Amino acid sequence: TQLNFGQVVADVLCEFLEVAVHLILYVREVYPVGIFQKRKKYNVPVQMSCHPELNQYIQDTLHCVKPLLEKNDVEKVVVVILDKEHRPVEKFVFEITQPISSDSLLSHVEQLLAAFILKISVCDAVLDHNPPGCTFTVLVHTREAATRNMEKIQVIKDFPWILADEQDVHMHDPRLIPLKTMTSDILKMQLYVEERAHK
Amino acid sequence: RTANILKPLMSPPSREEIMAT
Amino acid sequence: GNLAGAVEFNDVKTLLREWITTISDPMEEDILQVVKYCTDLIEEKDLEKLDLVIKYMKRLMQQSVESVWNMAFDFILDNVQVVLQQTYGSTLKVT
Ligand SMILES: Nc1ccc(/N=N\c2cccc(F)c2F)c(N)n1
Repeated sequence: TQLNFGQVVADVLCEFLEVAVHLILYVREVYPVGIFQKRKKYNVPVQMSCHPELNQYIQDTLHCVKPLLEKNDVEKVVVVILDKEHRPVEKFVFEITQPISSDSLLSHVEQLLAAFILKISVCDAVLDHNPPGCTFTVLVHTREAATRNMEKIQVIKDFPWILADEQDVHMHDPRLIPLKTMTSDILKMQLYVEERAHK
Repeated sequence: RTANILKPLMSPPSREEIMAT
Repeated sequence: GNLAGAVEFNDVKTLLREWITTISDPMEEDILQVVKYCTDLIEEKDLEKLDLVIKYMKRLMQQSVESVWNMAFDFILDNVQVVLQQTYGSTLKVT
């Protein structure tokens, strides 16, 4: 609604991401259904792990990312599903784009973010079944390479960050499945999935 | 030459670690 | 275990000698490429090569008048340590 700098933009996105990451883990069966509880976000059913270590890893991840969004340093936030052999299978990719105050305009972008969630809910329909034994990682693409980025993310202790290898990024013959694009003045975000040729 | 991609050093807990109460 | 093309260790000192002593504002991409080289020495279980590259870099970068290189080395070392602190439970002793 009201008050604070470019860091409701940041807590909006972070909250959105917490829900997004949780729901991706549910719809792509990365963890058993057992650990999940139905819940309500953006006036839309979502799903949310209450295994507290998983919840912490995701929380710690996004807390580290907050600072980079506050100053709009992030090109994309990628949820990578790896197979049981550590090989990238598919990529949920949030592309985020840069462009006074806020008021009840915010409760307009809360609305636009519901469609993303719904897109994720029913996205088994546009994507091949995933192979079993998958895990997941988080990649952050920054706008340009900058030490200020690596010093802003290395906040949370016991949770350091590294520069990803090519074995962490590369996906061969990747097919593109766009889920949702969105233009407000504050936020311009695309969600698209990069999917391997075969699994 | 790809120094704009960051990643947690730590992995999320595995399917195993979870499938064990 | 590769720094911008260099695999062997006498090659990697060639580069860092060249890069630190010629240039006067190091490109940020370069400083991160070196952090990645370093963090790769840790995964690859080569602490001797890690102490050796850190010891070298400390000589040239701290003997600079240009606080640019003094702070480069402070950024590099800080990143190596958080990663050694979490995979070995210790920090490099730097004499
Ligand atoms: N634009 C750059 C990139 C890296 C640099 N450091 N040494 C290199 C020189 C050429 C190629 C290369 F890969 C190098 F690492 C540099 N002085 N400028």
